[PDB]
Formats: sequence, structure tokens, C-alpha cells
Amino acid sequence: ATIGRISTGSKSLDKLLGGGIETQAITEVFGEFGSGKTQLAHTLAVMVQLPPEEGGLNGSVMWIDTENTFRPERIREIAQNRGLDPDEVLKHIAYARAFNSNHQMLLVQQAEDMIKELLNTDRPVKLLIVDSLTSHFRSEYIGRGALAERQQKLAKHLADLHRLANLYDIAVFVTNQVILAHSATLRVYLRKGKGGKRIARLIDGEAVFSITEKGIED
Ligand SMILES: c1ccc2[nH]ncc2c1
Repeated sequence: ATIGRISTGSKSLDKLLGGGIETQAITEVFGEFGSGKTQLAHTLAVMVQLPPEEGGLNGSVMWIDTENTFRPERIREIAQNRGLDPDEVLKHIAYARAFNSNHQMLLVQQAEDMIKELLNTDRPVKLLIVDSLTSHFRSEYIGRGALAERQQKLAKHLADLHRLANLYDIAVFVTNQVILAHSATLRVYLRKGKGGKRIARLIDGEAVFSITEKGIED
């Protein structure tokens, strides 16, 4: 199947990405606390629901939250300010809190059931968010011997996410608060800049955007 692209809300960031975030791929954003990773996730969860000529995929969303940072009212605000019904947009986000890394891994396997259910509806799942991908792994696997064990478990988790992305034509979007190896398709470094701006760079030009009542924008 042909790749789809989801606008981030920022023309600058969209250009950096080659046209938006891709289905059949895992895009990882990483950066320090406060760099805007979760705001970008909230914005994408709205943008994907737009029709294709407006930068979306007529898609639904699955969101796995490891830090209790999902904010339904932020979704509703972004949606309303972009002309979408806030309650319809929120209804199309399936939401789950992951309690630990083993639960997080099960939830990805569990997500396949809803993906299959919605696959031939008018709003199939097109975006799967894991925010944060790494927080539970970092807290649980620590000390001598943990590097190999943590990386091996993360590799399996990412393999599961790659399979869902590739098999069901979904964009997987993951966040990472930051010499270790990484298995995401594309890695985007986010940081704070001057004037409240955020700056994004591809890892392995730079886009600049603001966090606004519309989520993110130029
Ligand atoms: C991941 C994210 C959201 C979800 N809702 N139901 C199952 C599930 C898995």
C-alpha cells in the first residue's frame, strides 16, 4: 500500500519531514523535558482526523500514555480552533494508560484488535502514539546488565510497533525524553529556541515552530 502523510500543523516541520509524518514508519521525537514532544503528539492526534486535502488521513487514533500527560481538553481546544468538532475529534482517540513496561508491551499487542475492527470503516486507525516510549524502560531496567536487557526488550517492542505500522498502514509516533542504538524509522531532535519557538532537526536544515491555541504552527 502507498504511504500516507499527516501534517504536523507546521509547514516548516512538514517540509523537514518530506511532507509530514509517514504511515508504515515509526517517527521518534526526542529532547529534553519541555521541548514540546507531547504538544506535537496532541496536534497530530487532531490533524490525522482531517480529510486528505487538508493534511489528514480521515483517520482514528490510538494513544498509549505512560506519564498521565494526555489532556482531553487540549485535544478539544486544538480541534475547535482548527474548525473541527471537539467532541467528535476526542471520540476518535482510543486511550490507554500503561502502568509499566510489560503492560505497555501488551497494550501494543492489544491495539491490533481495534485496528482490525476499524480497518474497513470510514475512519480506520491511522496514528498510534506512544508517549513516552522509554520512561518505564528507563525506570525498570537500571544498573549493571541493564543496557543489554533494556535494549533487547525495547527492540521487541519496536518490532511489534513496526509490524502494526507496516501491516495496517499506520503512522507510529513515539516520544523519548533525552550512544545507545535506536530502531525508529526517523528520529527528530526537538529543543527550545528563542522567542518561545521550538526547533526540530533530523538525526542520522532545521524547522522552527510555535505552540499555540491551534497546537503547533509556524
Ligand atoms: C492501545 C491504546 C489504546 C487502546 N484502547 N484499547 C486498547 C488500546 C491499546
